[PDB]
Amino acid sequence: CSGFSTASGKKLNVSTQACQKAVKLFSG
Amino acid sequence: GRISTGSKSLDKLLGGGIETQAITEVFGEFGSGKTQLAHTLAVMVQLPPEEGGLNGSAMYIDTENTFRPERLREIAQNRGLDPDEVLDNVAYARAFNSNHQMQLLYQASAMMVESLTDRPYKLLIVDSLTSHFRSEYIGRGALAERQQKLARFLRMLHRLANEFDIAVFVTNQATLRVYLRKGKGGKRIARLIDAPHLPEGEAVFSITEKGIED
Ligand SMILES: Nc1ncnc2c1ncn2[C@@H]1O[C@H](COP(=O)(O)OP(=O)(O)O)[C@@H](O)[C@H]1O
Ligand SMILES: *CCc1cc(CC*)nc(N)n1
Ligand SMILES: [Mg+2]
Repeated sequence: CSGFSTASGKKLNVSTQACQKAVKLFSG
Repeated sequence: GRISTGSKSLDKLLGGGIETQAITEVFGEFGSGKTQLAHTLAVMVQLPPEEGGLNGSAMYIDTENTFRPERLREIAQNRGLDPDEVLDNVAYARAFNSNHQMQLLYQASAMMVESLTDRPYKLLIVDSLTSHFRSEYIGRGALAERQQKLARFLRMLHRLANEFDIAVFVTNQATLRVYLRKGKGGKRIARLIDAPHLPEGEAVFSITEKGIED
């Protein structure tokens, strides 16, 4: 999982469920 | 909404700055200021509208390993802003290939829905839109797949710009195309491309300790 971090260095996480919801809403 | 570039001259050419619900594409040769303009916008979007911003957060997808948090700190300090706060309002991700670049848009969309807070995302930067496509299709430039993948990426960017009311800013070595170049004496010049009914002239800008400015 290589995703986003704040520019200050703090990893920003997206849950597997939130990820799936975004793919569902925007993949089709 | 419009985000100031930091330069009053370039803002005037752009009708006030880069627009939300739109993709602004800046193209130009290496060293023309594309990445420096992206870094400046990532700070400007955080300001109130009276100061050129949209009270928002910025998202930065880097495909060329040229994102510099220390540059955001310098731009913030030289504009009178708290550097630690500015860095906390910029989410950044390196994309190592074209598949990863597209995957990061799904993660971006999840972060955008969650931020819809007193500082929602208002800017998404892709620096650069085409570097990975160009490297992955060397010797295979005629393949339709390259254009089809880029078309899918742009379609997703337009969807994000409209759904979240965010300005999308992309670099290339497009609701609005801007060409950056160097003229006599290292003068940096911007002009609009294939933009009928929009200013046909050029705008001079500078790159300083404040980022982009007149
Ligand atoms: N911190 C800085 N202060 C002032 N000028 C800078 C700074 N960082 C980079 N520059 C200038 O920015 C220019 C490169 O711009 P850049 O956005 O990297 O171009 P491009 O992305 O189009 O290749 C160079 O002239 C460089 O000296
Ligand atoms: C772990 C990073 C990531 C993000 C996405 C979209 C939410 N998909 C995948 N497979 N991995
Ligand atoms: Mg660059």
